[PDB]
Amino acid sequence: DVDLYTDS
Amino acid sequence: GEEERAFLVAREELASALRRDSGQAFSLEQLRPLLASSLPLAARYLQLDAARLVRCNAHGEPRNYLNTLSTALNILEKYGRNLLSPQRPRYWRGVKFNNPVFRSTVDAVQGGRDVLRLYGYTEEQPDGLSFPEGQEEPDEHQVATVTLEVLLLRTELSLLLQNTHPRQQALEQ
Repeated sequence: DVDLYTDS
Repeated sequence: GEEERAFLVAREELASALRRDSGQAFSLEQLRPLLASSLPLAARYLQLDAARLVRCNAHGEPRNYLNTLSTALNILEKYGRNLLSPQRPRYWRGVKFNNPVFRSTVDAVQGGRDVLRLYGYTEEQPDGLSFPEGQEEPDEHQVATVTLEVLLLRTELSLLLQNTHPRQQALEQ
């Protein structure tokens, strides 16, 4: 899945 | 009067379904009652500020900004369905402004971050939005209501991009 949260 | 009643019954019917199965796809038949309602646009969206989201992002050509808006809405819909999924993703409690996808899709539109606050990302920091540490879990009823209107509005913009909206000359306003 695609990361929509972390700043990194 | 009776038009508002038919509208709010279909509204809760899809929102409840989306609360049972967060990954539940909806067809245009199921959504036609909300799209085709005679009610004005301002009255068919109760959480999402649809009037502003459309007008305040009409820059350049429609083929450009209507795709830019549809994309932000598609991602926002995922933000909503994620909070409803039986296994919420890790880090679901906060969204940081420098996240690549959010920056280049959601943050790129005026009102995108306002939709996150509707989901429950109310606490603002200089690096992003996040849920209140006190709140244990999402308000399943509020998330589902917001996701449906995001899903719905994106659908209206899709019909216009296909040029087959029930009242296309209307939203031309």
